[PDB]
Amino acid sequence: NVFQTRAGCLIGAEHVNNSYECDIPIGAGICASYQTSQSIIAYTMSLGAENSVAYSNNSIAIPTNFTISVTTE
Amino acid sequence: QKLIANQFNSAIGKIQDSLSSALGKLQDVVNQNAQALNTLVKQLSSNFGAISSVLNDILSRLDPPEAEVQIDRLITGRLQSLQTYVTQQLIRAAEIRASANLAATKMSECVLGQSKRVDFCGKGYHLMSFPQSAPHGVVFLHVTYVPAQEKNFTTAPAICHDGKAHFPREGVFVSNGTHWFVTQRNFYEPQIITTDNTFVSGNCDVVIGIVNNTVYDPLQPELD
Amino acid sequence: ILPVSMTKTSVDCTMYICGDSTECSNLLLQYGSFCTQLNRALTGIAVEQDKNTQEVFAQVKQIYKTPPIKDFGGFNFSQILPDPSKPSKRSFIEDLLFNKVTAQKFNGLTVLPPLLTDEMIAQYTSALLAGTITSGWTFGAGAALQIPFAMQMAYRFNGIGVTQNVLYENQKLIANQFNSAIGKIQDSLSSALGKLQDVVNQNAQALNTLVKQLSSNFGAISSVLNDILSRLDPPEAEVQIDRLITGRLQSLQTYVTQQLIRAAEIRASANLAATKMSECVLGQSKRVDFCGKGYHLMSFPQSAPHGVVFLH
Amino acid sequence: QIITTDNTFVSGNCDVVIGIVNNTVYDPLQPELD
Repeated sequence: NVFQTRAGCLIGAEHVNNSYECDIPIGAGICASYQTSQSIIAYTMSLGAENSVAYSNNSIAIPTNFTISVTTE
Repeated sequence: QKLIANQFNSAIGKIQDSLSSALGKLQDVVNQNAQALNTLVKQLSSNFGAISSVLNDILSRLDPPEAEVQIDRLITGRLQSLQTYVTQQLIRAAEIRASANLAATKMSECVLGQSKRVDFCGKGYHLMSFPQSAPHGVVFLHVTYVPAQEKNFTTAPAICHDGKAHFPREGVFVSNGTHWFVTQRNFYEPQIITTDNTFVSGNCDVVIGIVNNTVYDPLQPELD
Repeated sequence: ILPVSMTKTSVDCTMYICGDSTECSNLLLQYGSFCTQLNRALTGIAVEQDKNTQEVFAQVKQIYKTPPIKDFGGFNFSQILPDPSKPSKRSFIEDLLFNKVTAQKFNGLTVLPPLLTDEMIAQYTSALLAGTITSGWTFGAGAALQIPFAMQMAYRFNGIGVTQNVLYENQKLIANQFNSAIGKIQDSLSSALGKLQDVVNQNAQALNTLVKQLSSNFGAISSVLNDILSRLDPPEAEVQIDRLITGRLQSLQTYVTQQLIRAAEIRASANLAATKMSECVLGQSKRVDFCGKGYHLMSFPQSAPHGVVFLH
Repeated sequence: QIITTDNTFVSGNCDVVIGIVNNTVYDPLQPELD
């Protein structure tokens, strides 16, 4: 396979219309990953899942329960 | 209390599994410093245009006035290599210094004390932290409260009663769809509207969204 | 205004020092490791630019979106929210910044693209905006929780020690003062970005200096090594080429040393911007003068070339 | 706002404070009990 990009010409990877988190960065918004047989694919990364927040001039969400988390720095 | 203790005790177990399954920030400092040193040693066998990289060898095959113009090239090339290494080490020391000043700030504000600074002591609301030692570094275990399951509710800025507008002292007004309650705004715990929960200010005309309701006045039955 | 990144630049050390000359190439090997050290330094600077940009903008997990109805209790964000009416989906203020700030792939010099495109960075600034105006601080700490905007503003007022009835009794006035103040930013910018512009000027000055150093003689009989090789026999040509190698090495050493020092400045600025994003865009800060002057209510990010703009 | 027993709290006799003024405190909950 041959594909052409703002980052240059990429050989031996399959370009796809899907989007995922960035696995290996190529440049200019494209990433590459090993996926299904199993192959190297190249794709435009997605920044995250969309969420239209349920805003209204009289609506509020209150937490009913909590989590304690421990995190490492 | 028992639930909160169980969640905490459970969370520590996950840390232990994660570390026994990374420390890249520390490891790559050790790797960078080894690379600089091995590169210094490799520069010794370079010629810099001299006939040999060994001074004893130059001195074995040349007389002093010819040997010195060859040896001056090795001195020039090795000085250039040390000037390069010391310069890069000074620049790395400035990064490690900035990181150590950050760590001393997290020790002061996250381990001593509790911090209001958003995302300074890990994500979520900060509860407390614990230091652990590591080779050439430090590890902070940040304990944080994270609000979880949540419910949609109807809400209003103020409550109109005897033509007075009432505001909550320490909470938010919410409705289950038929009744009005006041609650604390990080954890759902509803209570009836009272003069102990509220304060008045002016009449009902000025507040943009305001809903008619009753405020309880708790001594009124106790007149009996 | 804060700088966040600078142009990822790479230089083939062999291609800079020597043209096609194999003679020059073979002499350059006698200096050993220097070209490997110079490439490691420049690629270290390069990957740090993407890291600087991620640490500023990639605060959010969801890509939050505003409702169809802009009913924020009288406050108006149209200047700062995205324009869907154009291919570059920047806000009006982001376009106004991008137009205001005002290719050299030659002697082995190369310019690598950034990882996030300008449209992805503008999509993160839009996510940070939409989450801030529909949930206040909560989308930083966990889930976005909706709340009516006049109540999120009543909490910002309590956060500075003014009782919340002072907002509700004055809501129209406060909304008018806010809507008016946003307009003056648009005038101030359309009428400067010197912090961002001089980072660009400084890097261009350094590259033009690398190119000018190629035509210097360094005491050699010529600055063209093909002319040297044409006019001299090997035992004289080599010492003349060894001068050009020495001068061109000293020129790269200078450039890379200066680039490492500048990278440390931009790194400090990016860590400051990531802290202001965390404490001023998420949350509300008690730290006097951290989030602009007066008592902090809230802030909005806007994207800019190689930087970020906070409206405090 | 007027000075009241719920706007204020007490601590000790008046002379403990270096600067103090004499005034009335209305005590509104008393009228509500009445």
